[PDB]
Amino acid sequence: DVPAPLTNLQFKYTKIFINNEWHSSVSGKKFPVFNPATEEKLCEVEEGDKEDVDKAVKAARQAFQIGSPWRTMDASERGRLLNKLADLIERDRLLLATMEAMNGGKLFSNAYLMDLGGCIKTLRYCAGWADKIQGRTIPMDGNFFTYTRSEPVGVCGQIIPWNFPLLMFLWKIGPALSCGNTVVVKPAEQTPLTALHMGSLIKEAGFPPGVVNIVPGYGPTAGAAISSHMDVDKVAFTGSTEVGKLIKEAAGKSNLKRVSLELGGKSPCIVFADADLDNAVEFAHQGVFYHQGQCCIAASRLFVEESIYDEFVRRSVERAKKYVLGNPLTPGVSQGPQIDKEQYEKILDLIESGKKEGAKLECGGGPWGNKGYFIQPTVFSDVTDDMRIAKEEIFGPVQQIMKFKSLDDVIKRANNTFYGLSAGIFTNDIDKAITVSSALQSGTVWVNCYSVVSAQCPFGGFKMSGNGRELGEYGFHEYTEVKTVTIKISQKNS
Amino acid sequence: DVPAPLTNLQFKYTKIFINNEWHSSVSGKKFPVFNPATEEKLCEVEEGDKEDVDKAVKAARQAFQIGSPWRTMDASERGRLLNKLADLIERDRLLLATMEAMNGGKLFSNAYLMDLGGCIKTLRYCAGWADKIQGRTIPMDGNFFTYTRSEPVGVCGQIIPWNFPLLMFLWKIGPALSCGNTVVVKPAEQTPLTALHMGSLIKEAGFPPGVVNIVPGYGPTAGAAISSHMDVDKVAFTGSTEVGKLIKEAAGKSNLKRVSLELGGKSPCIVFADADLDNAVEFAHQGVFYHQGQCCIAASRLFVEESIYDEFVRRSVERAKKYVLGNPLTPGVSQGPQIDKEQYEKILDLIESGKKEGAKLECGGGPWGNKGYFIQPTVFSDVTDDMRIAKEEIFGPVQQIMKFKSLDDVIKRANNTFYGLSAGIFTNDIDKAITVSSALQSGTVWVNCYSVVSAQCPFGGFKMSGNGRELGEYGFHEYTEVKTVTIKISQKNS
Amino acid sequence: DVPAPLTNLQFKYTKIFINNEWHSSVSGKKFPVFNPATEEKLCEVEEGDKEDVDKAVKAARQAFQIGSPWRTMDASERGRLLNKLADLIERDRLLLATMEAMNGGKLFSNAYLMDLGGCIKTLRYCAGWADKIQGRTIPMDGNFFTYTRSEPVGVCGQIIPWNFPLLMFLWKIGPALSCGNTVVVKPAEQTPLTALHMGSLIKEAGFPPGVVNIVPGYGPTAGAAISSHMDVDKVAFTGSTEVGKLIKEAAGKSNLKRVSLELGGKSPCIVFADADLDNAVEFAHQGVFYHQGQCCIAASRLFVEESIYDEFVRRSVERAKKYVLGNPLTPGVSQGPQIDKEQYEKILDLIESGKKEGAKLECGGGPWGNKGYFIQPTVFSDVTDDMRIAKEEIFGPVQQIMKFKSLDDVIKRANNTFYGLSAGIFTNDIDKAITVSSALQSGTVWVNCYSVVSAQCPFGGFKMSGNGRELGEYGFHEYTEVKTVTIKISQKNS
Amino acid sequence: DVPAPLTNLQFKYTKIFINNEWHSSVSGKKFPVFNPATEEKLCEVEEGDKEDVDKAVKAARQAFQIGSPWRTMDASERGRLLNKLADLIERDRLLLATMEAMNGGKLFSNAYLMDLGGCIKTLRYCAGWADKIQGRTIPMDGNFFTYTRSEPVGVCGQIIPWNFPLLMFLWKIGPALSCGNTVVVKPAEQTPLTALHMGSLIKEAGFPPGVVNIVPGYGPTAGAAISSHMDVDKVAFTGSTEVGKLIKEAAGKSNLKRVSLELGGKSPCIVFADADLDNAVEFAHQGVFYHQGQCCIAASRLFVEESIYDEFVRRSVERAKKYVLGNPLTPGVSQGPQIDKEQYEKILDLIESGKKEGAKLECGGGPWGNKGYFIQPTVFSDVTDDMRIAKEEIFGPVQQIMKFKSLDDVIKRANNTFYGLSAGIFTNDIDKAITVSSALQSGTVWVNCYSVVSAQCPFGGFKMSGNGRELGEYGFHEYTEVKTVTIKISQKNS
Ligand SMILES: NC(=O)c1ccc[n+]([C@@H]2O[C@H](COP(=O)([O-])OP(=O)(O)OC[C@H]3O[C@@H](n4cnc5c(N)ncnc54)[C@H](O)[C@@H]3O)[C@@H](O)[C@H]2O)c1
Repeated sequence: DVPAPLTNLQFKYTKIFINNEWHSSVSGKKFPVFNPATEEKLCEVEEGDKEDVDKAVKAARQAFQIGSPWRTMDASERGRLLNKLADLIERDRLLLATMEAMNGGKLFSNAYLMDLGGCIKTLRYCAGWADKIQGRTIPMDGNFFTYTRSEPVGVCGQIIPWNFPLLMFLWKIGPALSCGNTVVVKPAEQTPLTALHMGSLIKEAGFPPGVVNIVPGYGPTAGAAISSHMDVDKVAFTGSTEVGKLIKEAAGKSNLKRVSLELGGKSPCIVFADADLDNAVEFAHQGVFYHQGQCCIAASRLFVEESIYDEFVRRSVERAKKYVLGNPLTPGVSQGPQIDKEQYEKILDLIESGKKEGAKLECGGGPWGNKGYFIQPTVFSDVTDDMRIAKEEIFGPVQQIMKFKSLDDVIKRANNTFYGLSAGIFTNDIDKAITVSSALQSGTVWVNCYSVVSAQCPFGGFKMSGNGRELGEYGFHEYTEVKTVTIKISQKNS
Repeated sequence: DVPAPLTNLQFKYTKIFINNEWHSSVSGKKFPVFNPATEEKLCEVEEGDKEDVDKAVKAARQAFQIGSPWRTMDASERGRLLNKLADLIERDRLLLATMEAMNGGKLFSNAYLMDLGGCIKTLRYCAGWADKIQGRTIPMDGNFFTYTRSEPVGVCGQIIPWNFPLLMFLWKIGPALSCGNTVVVKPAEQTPLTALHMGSLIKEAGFPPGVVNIVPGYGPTAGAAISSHMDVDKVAFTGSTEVGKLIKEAAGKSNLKRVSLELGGKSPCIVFADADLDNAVEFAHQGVFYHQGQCCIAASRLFVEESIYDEFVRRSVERAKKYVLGNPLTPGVSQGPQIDKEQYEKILDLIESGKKEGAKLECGGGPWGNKGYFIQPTVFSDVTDDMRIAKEEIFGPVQQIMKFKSLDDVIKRANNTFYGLSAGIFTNDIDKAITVSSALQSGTVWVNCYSVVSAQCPFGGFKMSGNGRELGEYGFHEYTEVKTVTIKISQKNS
Repeated sequence: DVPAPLTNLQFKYTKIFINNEWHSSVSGKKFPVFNPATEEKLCEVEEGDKEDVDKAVKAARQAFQIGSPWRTMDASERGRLLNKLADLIERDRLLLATMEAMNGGKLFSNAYLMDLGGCIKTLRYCAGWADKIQGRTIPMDGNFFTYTRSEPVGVCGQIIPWNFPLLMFLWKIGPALSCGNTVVVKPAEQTPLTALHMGSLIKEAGFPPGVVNIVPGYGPTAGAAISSHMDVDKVAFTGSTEVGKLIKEAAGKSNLKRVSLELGGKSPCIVFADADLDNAVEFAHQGVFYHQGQCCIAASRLFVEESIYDEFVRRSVERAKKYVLGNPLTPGVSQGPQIDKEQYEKILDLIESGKKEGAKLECGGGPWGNKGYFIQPTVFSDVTDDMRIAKEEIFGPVQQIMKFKSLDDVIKRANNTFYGLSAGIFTNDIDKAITVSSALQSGTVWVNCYSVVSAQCPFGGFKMSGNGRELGEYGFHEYTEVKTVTIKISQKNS
Repeated sequence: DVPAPLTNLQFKYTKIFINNEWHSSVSGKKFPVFNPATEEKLCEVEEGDKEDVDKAVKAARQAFQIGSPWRTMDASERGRLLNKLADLIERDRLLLATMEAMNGGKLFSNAYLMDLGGCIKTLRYCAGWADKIQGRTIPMDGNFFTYTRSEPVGVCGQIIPWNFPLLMFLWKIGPALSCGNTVVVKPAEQTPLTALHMGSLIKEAGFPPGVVNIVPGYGPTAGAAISSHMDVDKVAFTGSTEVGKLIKEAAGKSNLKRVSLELGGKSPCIVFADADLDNAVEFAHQGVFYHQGQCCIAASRLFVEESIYDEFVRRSVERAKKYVLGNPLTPGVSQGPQIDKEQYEKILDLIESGKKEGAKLECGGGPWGNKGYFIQPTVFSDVTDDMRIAKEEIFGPVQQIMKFKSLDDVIKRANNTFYGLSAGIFTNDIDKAITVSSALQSGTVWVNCYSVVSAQCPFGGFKMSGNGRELGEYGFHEYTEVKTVTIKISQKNS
């Protein structure tokens, strides 16, 4: 029961957000923001660059000064503000969902129920942690009194992707602000709109100027200025592993700022013969095709045991033929477009390599329509580990299905990749559930389900799928800087 | 009451330690290890390089495989082994202390009571944490059972400095092994001897082969091979901020391995007029001059309030004249040599700059002796913030004394640096103790004391003085990799 | 800036709250509820007894059954409901404050700003903890998978006092519900009104029937039925140590239910000569006289160092003469009446004993008015430890001032009591602040302040001032029951 | 591979242990200690009573004074002492195991490998926690600095049972001492010998006098003096629920001391048709018969699903016939005697009631031998919930086997008891493993195994099976007393 999407939305927030005020780009330049499904320009946004980032950083630095409103404020007041922001997102839910679907080529019903719902739940979760961030009193040797302070890291630059614009935005600012940090968020050049709208909500909630600064623009420009900035204490990034590498290097060549990364993946999904077949097929299906396959945790490597392999493929191909491509804002459409032309052509090149390397094409395998960047739901069987589509992150509606015999070889193959964001295991065996999930080198491992991500759960990947964890209890520790204070006393007592 | 140092020590362990076996360098090359105080060659050690590192990493990777002895072993057994290693250090305390003093130009009584004592205490502390590393069960949304596993990070490459050879060695392997990791330690080319001896103790304690691999050699060679290795999950480094930068970059250009850094500093030591003057002078003195000023936390910026400034200088110069330079193994000597020629000339160049920039030379200010790299205990007053000796880490027996008037300006000046490892505050005012220590941007802040570092306390710096914390409860989290396991269940209950 | 109190308040909720429905007492009996200041009857409330308690317990037991709405509900939804209840208290803030002031003889401005403000803040704090109550995964010996569940304790009977009716009510249900427990609250017979009003707000917020059951009535009847009930898993009590004893015994003679107690006190307040005199006098004043001295943490033993003793007494008597007794609802009145006649006569008898035992009467020392139970702000100097007013909890506007010479004897005297709820220390000496507070046997120790109680802080007393802690992180653990689940697995891995 | 037990053991420690010195009972009286298997007197021990307890408490109080050796000592030194005590138990392992088997009628091989092994592991676990007991720094509202201290509870009286003498002894003193408490242990009158021997080991390890005081004697005398003592801050008890009630009452009538209880049980063991039958039969067998059925967690209610019921009973009767009764010190004997005559006659009366109420006698059902208190391994099938042997704790080699059909009714029946110490679930179904264990009201729930208790796991029961948890992280919090210290500061910063 989702309301009707808005049609005539007029855009209001298109500028750079610094100190709760709207600024034009120092350069004067602007960049176009389009609708993925129709290719028509939604509006133009100020093009932030290095000089715009420098202004944002100084504002964030000033807001983090000892004695400033944001730092003397009660931790509980910090939580109340986050909850108030969630209230404003709840109010503007329809507008944000429509805007999100329009700019991101995202299905509206999902944007309204899933994305916006997660946005609200994440903020409310973060709100609760604010006055619960605690330090320790340590019984060290000698006559001393020692305690620690879980202080904020400081000025946090946060660079986010285009697949879940608003959600990624709140995933970053939620924990950061809950801990007392000041941020400089740089949204993807493809989807800055919902992020900019949040600026007005952040100002309306009552957050002190400089606590949240938003600088729209491109990556090599505004993003790089953040990663290499000498006054940014930490950079949080979510996107391609290729850029993630550049971020960590930039951090090293400059200020040695803390770095947290959430990169892509090539998540394996192992289905054993003793598993519930129906359950496995549906979860494995959604696991790869959700949001036109543009998910970090996409189950791009589906390992199925020989005895149930042929059958599993039949249902997978069957299930993949039940899609209606079109405008994500139009009722009935069950699959929208890819974000842009670059992404669209990347998926086609990979599909083509799959064909050329002997992969068995079951579904689609080509483009669709003449307006927008659509791709037919593609399925490939008899996919081998050495294949290009089995190694590289496609980030498109393309499913890979492999065959396995032994428990040991399938685990080895599942772990043979530089990625390790997530994985799925389907079995009704208690032992395989526990031991196999312990053996897989992935940040999150789902058993008899998939894609289940929650606010109270830490999320991140092993190996090259990222550094650190987000959300949950552990995620909040990534946004604090520990300080040990040791005081000499006459005589200590237990 | 310290025993007499050994004289004829014969060296036994000079090879590369891989899989509990001793290997010659693949290249065949060896490098000389000298005695800082006399300049005479102690012996020669195998020169490890990239090919030697590759062997060590594969051994560490093999020891970390699912089902291997080290990973199936009880966490409690892991602690018992660490305690057994401490027992062996306790037994070989005299040998290790003598060897440490000889190779590092370190005063024997200190090496025996302080360094070796800290070595034992650190291992015993780590031992206790082993079976106490726990995960969580998270009450997430929906019908799911979710729990986390605090798994080891994996293969950890650890690069350590020459100022506290054995202590740095155990500071790294202690937490790592306590958590279940396998390591590849690369000691400083100047001081590999005590580290190599530990190899025999690690094998004798009963640790499975491959758990600890030690590869002596140079930095740009063996060290760089570790930081850029594609199969190393994490690199832990302690040394210069210059190399720290290279480490983080290498980690980015290659595998995106986790990085923890403990770099130098320029620790400010603020003394207010209301402080206990005697206490302040002694702590501030030891804080800069300990181990010939070769400490990461050296209080190289002593800010004293005007009203007590002149008097403080007098006592400081007075105290600095009570030193006997000479062989650290000879009774009566209260100050040994610097590690090598490079370090010695770095200190002289900085002393010289202090003279040329108008700093007031109170003590020494020049070299000493003809055998070894000794330097006279130097003291400078009327030092200004812009001075080279007030900005760069000297790492030599050179003290800087500054003057301050206001509480706000002194805090600003204390924080105006890219460093932030530690700081000291001397005052009898409850409010300044708490508020000023909260305002200083340093990892550890001592009040009415200094240099007090303990095993149960997390240690690391803000800004460019490092990433992450070592030891203590927080330090052990830096050696784990969190995994979230979500299981679909029929119905959840609180 | 507090709004004008309501005058004609008509009462609506006067029945027993069970399963979100209003019930008449099974016996048919009712009991009168009066206004402390005027002695006039506000209304009549159903007199709950054992049979009414049995109905409430069965309702709470049914709401706690596996599979019931309250137990399958998301922990986050549990938090959202608590925040919604706080929203309803915010809305009915004027009504609750007026009603509280009328029924409790409590000053309106305080009831509106302090009591109701604390009510809201406590609920919001509890709300945040709901989905953050986590268990552990334990690396035990052998091949097993072990994790714990922090389950709710179950049916919690909560008996509260009359001095802070609404606040005590939320202090109990907040943590309990946040953790998933079902409760049976039994408010003081003198002040059931605001608690009953909360019933309607609890039903309106959306809490499942049976989660909160409120049974007004007397102590030896309804209260005793709760403490000795065979199906109540835990009893939380706040009141006199005399009844606390009976509660623990009842728990032993019956079901061996968990017991938490927050009893009275005789809180010492030590003022050293080096302390800020003004600060000390004001805090020490409010510490004893707040809410007509009817506070658990009342600083009923003020130890002042000889050198500043005479001067301290002058200001204390001076400050105590600035009060206007009258109706707590009338502007200008700075001191309301005692709760009832029993309490009034208890305070007089103690005041009389103070005079008879040689205590130096500085202020009042007698009753006031003819309508209501008022008492003149009394102050006594030269009070000795053996005096009755220096040993027993007065719970009235009566301050005791003592003299001390040595640091050791004052600590011994401060600890020489069966109480130990709280204490205060006034000094500008860093060492006395830390070491003396460590030496005092009190649950909460304030330094240079007093009466500062917050939601994020655990509160409880040492010795006979109570068992367990309330609020804060530790307080929430008192509302959970740990369960260890050990599963046999083929092979364990770290 | 267990060594031969000792034969001529001469007893040395038979007095009351106070202040590391051996005292005769104030009364002069002594009591005989026998060998359960032969009925011959091993020796005589001083009979401690109230006056002996008063001396022990004063010694423990004196050792806990601020500034005493035990309280100023480093937490790490406290751990080192515990590990040293474990070293001494390791050394005297043969003596303690022999002595334990002789005094407790315990099989020697088990006493040597299981009991003594657990003794050592528990101490080593506790040792590690000592310097890791930490407090918090709380970000409360307003300008204040707040931190907590996890102080020791104080003087802890500990009363232990006769079934696992030495193990219970260390289970109590381990955590207590690790946290800094001083204790007054009162071992069972039937088995004081190994506890008294520990006194010499505690003195030899270097523990300060008064830290551990041991007062042998009877329950209504020495034990009751501890539970009702006015200067004991906490009483820890393990034994019958009947005495547990008296302990909690005594605590209420006197000082309101904290109380922790570990009482008996009637642990249900549910076996579903889909479980591994062999595994289930063996675990369930050891679960009831271990140590002649004298275990708190004995699986005295074995629920087996109808479809596999008859078959399960055959194997259970089969397995129960493979026992050789005799002296626990003699090779080949696989079942020793009950502790004494009282216990022996309690088991017979229950066996008899089983016969009279229609239970189907499969095995034994009567006594054995003429020297000692032996009983034949008894098994009963077709046992109904209303039967006396299905409700009361037998504490003898008697197994009850029931039949069940539905998942819901079996859980209801498993929970229909005032006990709730532990439970066992056998099934290969992932869902039943998780959901059923969540639904059972027992402190510990084993899946596909049983009797697996470890040091790093918290242990305690729901309902009348006890209060609080022992061992593990949570268990150590039961041995601390939280203190909140709030300091007023000029301005707070996050
Ligand atoms: N933080 C500390 O405790 C500490 C310790 C030693 C040195 N320093 C500082 O650094 C200055 C110079 O000392 P240094 O050159 O011996 O220190 P360094 O940082 O070069 O040496 C530390 C360690 O890192 C290795 N290393 C060096 N080059 C490397 C490279 N390219 N890649 C990977 N690893 C490499 C070394 O071989 C050694 O094991 C000093 O004057 C002082 O300021 C600080």
